[PDB]
Amino acid sequence: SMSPAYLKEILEQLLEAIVVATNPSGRLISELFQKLPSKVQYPDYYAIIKEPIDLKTIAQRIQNGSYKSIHAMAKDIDLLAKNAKTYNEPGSQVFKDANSIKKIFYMKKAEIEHHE
Ligand SMILES: [Cl-]
Ligand SMILES: [Cl-]
Ligand SMILES: [Zn+2]
Ligand SMILES: [Zn+2]
Repeated sequence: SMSPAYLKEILEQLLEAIVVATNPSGRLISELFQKLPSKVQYPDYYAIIKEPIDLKTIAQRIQNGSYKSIHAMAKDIDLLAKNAKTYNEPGSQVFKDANSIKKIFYMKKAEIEHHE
């Protein structure tokens, strides 16, 4: 049973891996995932997406100690990606970036959990 302090460091490392990741273009994969869209300008989004989430919210949850396991953060990352892949058309760059974020997260998780 790792301490809350140890868990936090792990979660921070996972988030960092996501937010520093770049595409071949050099663009940050995380760019369009930092902040949810305006409720005023994009009301359709909130009618369609039942549980909105963004990277800012996930970061806040890490700081709040809201997550009691790496799994809980992982489920939020899954949701982050699922929502983008629900509201946005497949093949789109946002769709691709959603998957890339998951790939980065789970690769980093494995690196951390399996290193010996
Ligand atoms: Cl495993
Ligand atoms: Cl494992
Ligand atoms: Zn394992
Ligand atoms: Zn090692």
